[PDB]
Amino acid sequence: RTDFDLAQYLQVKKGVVEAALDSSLAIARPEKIYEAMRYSLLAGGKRLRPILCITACELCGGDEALALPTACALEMIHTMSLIHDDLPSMDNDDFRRGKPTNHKVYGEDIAILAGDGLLAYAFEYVVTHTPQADPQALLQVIARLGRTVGAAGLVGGQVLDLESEGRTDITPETLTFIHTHKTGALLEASVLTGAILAGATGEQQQRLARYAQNIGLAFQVVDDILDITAKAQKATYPSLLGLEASRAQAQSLIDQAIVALEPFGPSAEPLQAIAEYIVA
Amino acid sequence: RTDFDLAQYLQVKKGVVEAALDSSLAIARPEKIYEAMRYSLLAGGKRLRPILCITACELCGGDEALALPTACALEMIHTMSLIHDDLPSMDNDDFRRGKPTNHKVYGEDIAILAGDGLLAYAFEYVVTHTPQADPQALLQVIARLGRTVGAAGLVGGQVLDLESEGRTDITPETLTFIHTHKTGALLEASVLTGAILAGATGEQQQRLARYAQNIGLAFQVVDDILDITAKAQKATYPSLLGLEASRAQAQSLIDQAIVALEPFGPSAEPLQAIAEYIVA
Ligand SMILES: C=C(C)CCOP(=O)(O)OP(=O)(O)O
Ligand SMILES: C=C(C)CCOP(=O)(O)OP(=O)(O)O
Ligand SMILES: [Cl-]
Ligand SMILES: [Cl-]
Ligand SMILES: [Mg+2]
Ligand SMILES: [Mg+2]
Ligand SMILES: [Mg+2]
Ligand SMILES: [Mg+2]
Ligand SMILES: [Mg+2]
Ligand SMILES: [Mg+2]
Ligand SMILES: [Mg+2]
Ligand SMILES: [Mg+2]
Repeated sequence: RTDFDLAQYLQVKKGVVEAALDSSLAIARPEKIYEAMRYSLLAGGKRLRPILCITACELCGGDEALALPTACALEMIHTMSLIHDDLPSMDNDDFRRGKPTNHKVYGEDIAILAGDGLLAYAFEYVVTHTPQADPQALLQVIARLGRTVGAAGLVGGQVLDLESEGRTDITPETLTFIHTHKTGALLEASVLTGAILAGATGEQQQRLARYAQNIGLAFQVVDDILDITAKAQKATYPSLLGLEASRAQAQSLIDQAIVALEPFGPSAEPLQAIAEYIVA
Repeated sequence: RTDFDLAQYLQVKKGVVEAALDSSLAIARPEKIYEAMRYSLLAGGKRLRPILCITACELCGGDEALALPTACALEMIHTMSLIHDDLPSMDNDDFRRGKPTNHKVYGEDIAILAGDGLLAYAFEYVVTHTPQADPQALLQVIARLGRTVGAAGLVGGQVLDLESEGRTDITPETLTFIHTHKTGALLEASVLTGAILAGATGEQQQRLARYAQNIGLAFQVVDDILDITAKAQKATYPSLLGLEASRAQAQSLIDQAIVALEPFGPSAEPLQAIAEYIVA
């Protein structure tokens, strides 16, 4: 094969990642916590975040071997956030991607604990499996991951989302504020941890952060568009802006994400193709 | 003052720690997650783990400035484990150290998320606030903390404890297995992260790990002794061994913890005094 095909590029990275994730949890005593963690971690899905991490690392002159442990850690973090999000105390989903939810399968106590275990393991895994990284770079990755997950990132976003339920004062700005924390921080971490591992400059990181923020929002706008075209109220992009402006804003976010990476040269084409996919 | 007094030694370290913890969480948007985290982190208590970390770091030729960020991270981890332990899905305690429990005060959703935030912040805080550490040492601390919290440590211990409820086959060995994960891993991490920061040898670390494991078990034996002298059934040390053997085993654990540190010379006296306290 001589030409770039996104579907096949992703297929190959998804396989490498799902093999690494499988490897990463050898069942030990107590077997149940490993069964519960494996249930959610190996449940499949797009594996976008690890793939973004590997992709951004390669973009910046790193390789898959350097990025794969961080890539896994990002998926462990993503999975923990899903396990916790599904809980009766939160969304109370009985199903996820056509499969029953962790707490329905093992109980709420085990689900809460499998989430905690995956978050812990993320940090252990990055350090124990990346001895070839520059130590100052790995520590910057650890700092970034801790910042991404907590009050200033993902957990901050979950609280901002809870605070939005049954309110009549949500604006496009406050909805964007929710999404930039809830999902944007982890997408940004996914491309910036890859770049940081490869030794990327502050200037290169700022472009990747713009890309990541814009693809994150674009995903959430398109999602809202698909919802409205297909529990207290919650305002969405189309409910606040109308469908015409929602659609133009999604296109414009994807355009700015693609332009943001143009100065990396053709090495950026895979990340640009991921952005285009969101609006195809 | 010319002589060592444990009560005053602890008072001084507890003050430095509670000031650092207070400092570590400046309220920002969304204020609620910072209020919820601060509620549990600043609720007081013995601050044993941070104090052990600072103490073991000083024992090994480090200082309080080197250890304080890790010391805080250990208390953040401890607090997260308490917030999660108290949840309706777990122990369902409405109170803790005479104060209402995080989920009663903010809700289960916020409590779950404040726990996640504190666990995340632990890792961020260690890296961002310890630039003077040797980078390979800090990464070993991060690895140790991730390993301590997860399936092989604290979360493993919580699952082993859940698995013990209403069983008739618990032995002193299986009760010890629960406690070495549930509390022993984090006490061990508390003295080993301090020692690792100060550049301690593998040989010195092994003595500190023996000390930490023995003071951890001694605490749990004495606790069971005090319970039985003062929900499905749960076997305890006195219910399995009798009170005479329980008491001899607590004394013997404390003796082995003190002997384990004798080869450090008099620098070990503070850690030895902490051990003696457990049985006084
Ligand atoms: C923080 C994250 C990404 C957890 C899932 O958030 P959502 O609430 O958007 O997910 P669904 O329940 O809609 O699947
Ligand atoms: C893992 C830890 C240390 C959480 C508290 O455990 P416990 O179940 O022993 O604590 P209490 O509810 O008895 O306070
Ligand atoms: Cl460039
Ligand atoms: Cl020595
Ligand atoms: Mg949800
Ligand atoms: Mg959900
Ligand atoms: Mg939406
Ligand atoms: Mg181009
Ligand atoms: Mg308990
Ligand atoms: Mg409890
Ligand atoms: Mg007990
Ligand atoms: Mg002595």
